[PDB]
Amino acid sequence: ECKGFGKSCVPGKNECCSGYACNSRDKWCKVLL
Repeated sequence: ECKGFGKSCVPGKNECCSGYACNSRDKWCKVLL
């Protein structure tokens, strides 16, 4: 139940799936590397 990639999410509590993190440019799931 998390965000994979290119999915609107909330940065701060890390709601994205393991490996992906929320960014502040598109406010969605984005891979770290």
